Amino acid sequence: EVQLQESGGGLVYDSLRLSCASSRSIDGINIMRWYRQAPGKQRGMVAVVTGWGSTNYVDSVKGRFIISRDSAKDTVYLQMNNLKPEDTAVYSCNAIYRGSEYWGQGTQVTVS
Amino acid sequence: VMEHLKAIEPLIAEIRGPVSQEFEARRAEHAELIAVRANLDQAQRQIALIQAEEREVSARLAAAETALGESD
Amino acid sequence: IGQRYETIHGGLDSIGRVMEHLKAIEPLIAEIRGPVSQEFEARRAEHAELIAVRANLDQAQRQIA
Amino acid sequence: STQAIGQRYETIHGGLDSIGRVMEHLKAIEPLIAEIRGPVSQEFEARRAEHAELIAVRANLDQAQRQIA
Amino acid sequence: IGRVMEHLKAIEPLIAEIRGPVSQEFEARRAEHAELIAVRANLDQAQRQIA
Repeated sequence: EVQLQESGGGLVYDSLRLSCASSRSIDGINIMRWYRQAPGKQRGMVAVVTGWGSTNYVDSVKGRFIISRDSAKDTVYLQMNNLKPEDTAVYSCNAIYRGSEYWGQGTQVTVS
Repeated sequence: VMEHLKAIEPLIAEIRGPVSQEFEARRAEHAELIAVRANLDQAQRQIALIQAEEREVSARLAAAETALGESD
Repeated sequence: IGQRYETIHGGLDSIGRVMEHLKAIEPLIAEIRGPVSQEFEARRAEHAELIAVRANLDQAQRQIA
Repeated sequence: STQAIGQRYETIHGGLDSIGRVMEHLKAIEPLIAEIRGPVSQEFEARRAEHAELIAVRANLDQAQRQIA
Repeated sequence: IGRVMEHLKAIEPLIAEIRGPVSQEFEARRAEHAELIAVRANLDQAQRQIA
């Protein structure tokens, strides 16, 4: 019954962050993930961290996404620039427990 | 007759989903629940054995304060 | 389940509206053989009778000759 | 939840299948009824012309009987 | 095309009488969905009990 909250989307051509907050069940989590869904397509991984917090991503953001973890805030961050016209999409998060998965809200992204 | 049906019927698809997904998401709890039904039964095992155990404790409890007066 | 009651409306759209359609194409049919009711029939005399005038034209010709 | 599992599969295909068929009785209704306008209100245009072209023949029906006169 | 009228008016009434019973079938487990969670309290009762 875990709930997670993103933020950081906005209109932008540079610097625009992503904040994926946390109000319940902090850091006592297994692996958690981010999704984005490019237009007319399904969803998929982009970048994840773990309890081990190993930083891995999806090839489209090599050196162009960096992922991190707090214990206290439980709110991964990133970088989103060096931009590509395909960057126009909706970004999100994910988390999972005990055999159940939980999405986030999911928010839009501007490349311009 | 088709333009609305080429709109309404495709829309019908994904208005099943999230609530139906929530149903399979809610019954993911049931995935535990139809599985974790027996946890009481295994719990019901120890509630008597320890009760059987503390009886020996209770039986041994008498062994405790009674030897007080007899030795005295 | 709030889900399907809405999905029923999606079906509820198809229930009457479709049948509300073709029965109204039934008068639209009436204007599909209706101009035909002025076409197939009123072509006929033209498809029938003005050949007689050519013969009447032909009637002139042997009168001419 | 096989009943809950199998229902979405059936309806989605139930949804996805019957929808396709009904377009082709539409997508065939505009072309096969298009020609009732095209070659058949041509039968208008030809006949709207056919009156006038045999009118020159309706003209032809009485030059003769006075040119012979 | 007239057939689809009566062909469907047998088809929509079916799922309409097929959707609802799913909901009550859902409504059934929905009742048991909560209860075993409340039964976990009995389990948690023993959990709290044993110590």
